[PDB]
Amino acid sequence: AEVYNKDGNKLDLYGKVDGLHYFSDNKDVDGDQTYMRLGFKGETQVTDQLTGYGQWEYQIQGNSAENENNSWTRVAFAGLKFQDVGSFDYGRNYGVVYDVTSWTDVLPEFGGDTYGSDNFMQQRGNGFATYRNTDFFGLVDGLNFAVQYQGKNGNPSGEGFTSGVTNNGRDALRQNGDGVGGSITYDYEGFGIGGAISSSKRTDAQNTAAYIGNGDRAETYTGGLKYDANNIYLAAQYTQTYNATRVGSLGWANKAQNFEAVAQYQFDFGLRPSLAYLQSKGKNLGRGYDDEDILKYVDVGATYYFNKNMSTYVDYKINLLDDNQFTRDAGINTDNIVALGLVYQF
Amino acid sequence: QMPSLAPMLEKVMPSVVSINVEGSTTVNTPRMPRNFQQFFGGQQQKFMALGSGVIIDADKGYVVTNNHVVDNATVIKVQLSDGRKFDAKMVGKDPRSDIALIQIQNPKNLTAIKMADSDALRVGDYTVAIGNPFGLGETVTSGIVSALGRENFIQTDAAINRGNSGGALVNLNGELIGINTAILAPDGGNIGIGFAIPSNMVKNLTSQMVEYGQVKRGELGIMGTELNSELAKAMKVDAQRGAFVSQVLPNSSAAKAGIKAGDVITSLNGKPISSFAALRAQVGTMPVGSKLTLGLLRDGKQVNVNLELQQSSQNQVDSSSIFNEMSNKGKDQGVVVNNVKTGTPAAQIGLKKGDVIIGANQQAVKNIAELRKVLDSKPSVLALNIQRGDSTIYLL
Amino acid sequence: QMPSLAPMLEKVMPSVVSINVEGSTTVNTPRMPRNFQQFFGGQQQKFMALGSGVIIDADKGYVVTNNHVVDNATVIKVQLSDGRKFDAKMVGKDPRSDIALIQIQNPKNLTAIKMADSDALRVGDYTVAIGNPFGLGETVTSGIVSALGRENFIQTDAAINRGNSGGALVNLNGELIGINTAILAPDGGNIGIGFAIPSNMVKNLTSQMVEYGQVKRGELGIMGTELNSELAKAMKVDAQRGAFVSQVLPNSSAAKAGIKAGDVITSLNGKPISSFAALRAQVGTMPVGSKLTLGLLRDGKQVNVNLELQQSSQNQVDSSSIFNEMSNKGKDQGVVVNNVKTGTPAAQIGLKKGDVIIGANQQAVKNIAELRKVLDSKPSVLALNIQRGDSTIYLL
Repeated sequence: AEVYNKDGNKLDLYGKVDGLHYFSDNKDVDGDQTYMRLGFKGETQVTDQLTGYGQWEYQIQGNSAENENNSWTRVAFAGLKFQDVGSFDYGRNYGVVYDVTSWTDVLPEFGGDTYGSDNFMQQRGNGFATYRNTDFFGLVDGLNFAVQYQGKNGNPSGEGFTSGVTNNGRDALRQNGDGVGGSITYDYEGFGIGGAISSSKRTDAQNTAAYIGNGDRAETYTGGLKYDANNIYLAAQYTQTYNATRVGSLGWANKAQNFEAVAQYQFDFGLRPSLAYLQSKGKNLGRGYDDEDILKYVDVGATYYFNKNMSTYVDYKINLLDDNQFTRDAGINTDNIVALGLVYQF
Repeated sequence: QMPSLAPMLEKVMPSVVSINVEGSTTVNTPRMPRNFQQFFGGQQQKFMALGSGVIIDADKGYVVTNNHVVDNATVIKVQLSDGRKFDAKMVGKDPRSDIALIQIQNPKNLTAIKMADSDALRVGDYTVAIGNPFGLGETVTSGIVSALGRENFIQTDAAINRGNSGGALVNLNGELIGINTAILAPDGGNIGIGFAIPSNMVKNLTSQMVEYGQVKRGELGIMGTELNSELAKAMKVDAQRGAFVSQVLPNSSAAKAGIKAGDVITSLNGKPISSFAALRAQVGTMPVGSKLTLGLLRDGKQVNVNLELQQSSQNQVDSSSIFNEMSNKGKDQGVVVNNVKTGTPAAQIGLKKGDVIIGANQQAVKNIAELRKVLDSKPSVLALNIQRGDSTIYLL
Repeated sequence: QMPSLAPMLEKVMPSVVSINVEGSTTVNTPRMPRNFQQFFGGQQQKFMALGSGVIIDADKGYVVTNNHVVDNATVIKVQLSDGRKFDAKMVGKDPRSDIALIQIQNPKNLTAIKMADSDALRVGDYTVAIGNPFGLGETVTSGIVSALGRENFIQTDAAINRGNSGGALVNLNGELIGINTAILAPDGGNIGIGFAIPSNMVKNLTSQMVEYGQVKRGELGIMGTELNSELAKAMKVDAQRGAFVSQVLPNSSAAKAGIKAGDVITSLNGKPISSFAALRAQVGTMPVGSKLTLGLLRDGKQVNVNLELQQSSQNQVDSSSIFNEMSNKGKDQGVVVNNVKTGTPAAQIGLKKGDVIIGANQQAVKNIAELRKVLDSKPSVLALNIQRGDSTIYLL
């Protein structure tokens, strides 16, 4: 909702409450999953060509008792945009690989989980410096590219570490050395085609015997396709990764091949059914694991839109992973899940 | 003293009524939360509509009004200008013309307007409109005949800025010359000036609803549009100057007789067809069972065929005074029922998708006017002599 | 029986025509893809315009209309009210007044309206407008004289909600009292009420186009605006109460005689000039070659000078019945050609940027009316006795 628009400054205050419940034989995901998100997007006109902006988004879980608080910052960044040249922003933001993979992250509840948060340059993460050029100086409609740098996020401070520390340090599964990446997308009418590449130094804390997938750098290569017209949405992405994909709590995959596909239709009366397939196939994993499925599921669901502010959905994760030693060791969910959600948003 | 329209308005107002409709419809289920910075893209929902109508038969309590007001009505109420309130029931409607007929239940001391002869209208002629613009009541506005079409939609500047297409258009003698309509469908509200169906057409369409149950307008059953549409391009159509056939309707004459999406009709009975428009209007000057041979285009295809009653103008829960979508079939060859629903109150009574009803619960039902004429006289025992082609069953 | 405007409308309609213009213009080249969540910031493009006009000379086939309709026309078609179709050619236009003149090619049995005397108009007077609101045809709407300016733009409530500024404004006697215009330039469409040029001004501007080729309106050749503009602030102007000079036009009298951007005119022939507006209107009450001394402001500067024909009202491919932007020069001192183009069809014929034409292919061409009077009588051999100052060449 735009709550302020005066003398060239605009402020949009937005959010949602998702009354949400999971049904699953897996009791670690089963039960109340209610949550809310809040955010703001602000923009200020500096000149006719130059605009400054900032965005912040926060998630607060609504499913805990009052003696605890489970909340986090999704994004927080400030930036400058110049008409027909580009933009730059810095902060917690999305990695440029997400420019392509976001195209299949459109499912009612699940999806978008061949990668995670704080996972090199694949999704949300800290310390992104992002440069973007839209429409190639305004001379090629629909063509966009981006180049991104990520600074090191290392070991926690004040915990007796003698190397690799940063002020905002964290556990090794969520660390990263310096990284660089890029994306190109082209959209003509309904069609879209895109590609992205990322390369991040891996830290010493990540390259210990306690984690599978030791390596100097984490690399990702992504291609994507999209069709979005005539009430039909189709998209697919394929990603090859090296020492970049987490294998639950075990560490990372030496190599992984990720694939996601989605098909959706929008009825006039407000119903939007969705069908999707995701898989992540790991190779040469180490410790005798050899080749294993990290993720494999079919997602069938539907959303009903009452209007732009109220909707309800059901999403059914038909989980094709089988319960074995590998998935047990990594703590990967192999059970089906049904989600039922009712969402108010502004 | 000074001139005034009040003296004839006093002889006219008793014929203008107010109409309050209550009904429901199918809306999509809202998906939450709601994000106003995210341009996206089943349950019954009650709604309320309100409009004006004109008493056209004092004895039968027949009121003419717009179809955009009573459409989907479950409950239709009428309030006379003197304040007496009544209930009303659907007797007919026709979405093309946006004209509908209703009947006051239990009329007592009513006044009907006199209908003037539309054909004698001329542009500088004076006009007066009466309607319920914003709900706040019955407003009259004046002006003149702006354009006489020449379908003869009447154009007049006696409209209303941002208001809903009222109802009666009357001349300086207090006679009905047209019913004001809304050409901004499924909206109501005007383009800037007023459009009325001429009184002579109103009389004609209206009698049909009475004496048949619906208006005899045959459809070619094709559906499509112009040669500009994304599908005429996305499918690249050769020689573009006609009506694009996007689809041939099921169980239709176009379907039955022969035709398939893509062909662009170029003529109708020898005459050139340069736009769906031209065609949609031409097929509207032909009553059921008529035969019209038209030229198609694929490489050079052409056929001849006979059309049946359209599906836009149909009936629902008003045939059987009780409660529960039939329509007429060809000439006086009974009443053919169409697409049954999900609640299935009428299907539950042994009525399929194509069940005719020539038996008036005992007698002849060549049409819905007759049929309904019986389900109103003898509400005691009812056995529908229906025969959906072969099966000749008799349900209650 | 009942009163009606139809009887006089029948004596008026034969003079009102419909006008269909076809022409092109320069549009910018679209940059793709298209991002609707990205507020940004040469090729000819055909467009179609349509408007109304009034037959003002039955013999010559002279039709008056709005300049916003025929502007940039390549092809202008006219259809009489009886349905006969004709072709038309530009004879004159004047963007200030938004009034243009055209000539039906090959008139046969035409009817011209009688023009009434604008000066005798009064506010409660009755008014009737005739135009083509949404393309669908010729609509007439009625009302009264709302405001008599007192330039005397006529204001009337006989307009149309959301429609394009039609054409004829007629009194109850069927006489022309004004041509309706559009004060929402390069748009067409009204502010809420109607603005018409008065019939007497129409007569006057119209004759000029005939007997000279264009209207004799001299320009001071400055261009600028008010003292509120970003440039009046971004340049901080002392003593603000006048017209801000943003730029002095090239090869102009303001330029020639002396003046430079910044100075704020404070008076014109002794009288106070408090706004560009006041000034733009005052300079419009002075025909070419006139002399008007005005006071400027820099520290305290003031000058006197004589202006020449404006550049807004000019001609193009209608002087030589053939096809190819001249205008008049001072008094009857020939016809001076202006800014040549890129296609260069006329430059290719030995015509530069400042080439006069006193030789009527043999005779006297003191003006475009005369010149064009010859390139229409003898279309055989053509030798343009042009002399752009010195060079006196004779091209074909």
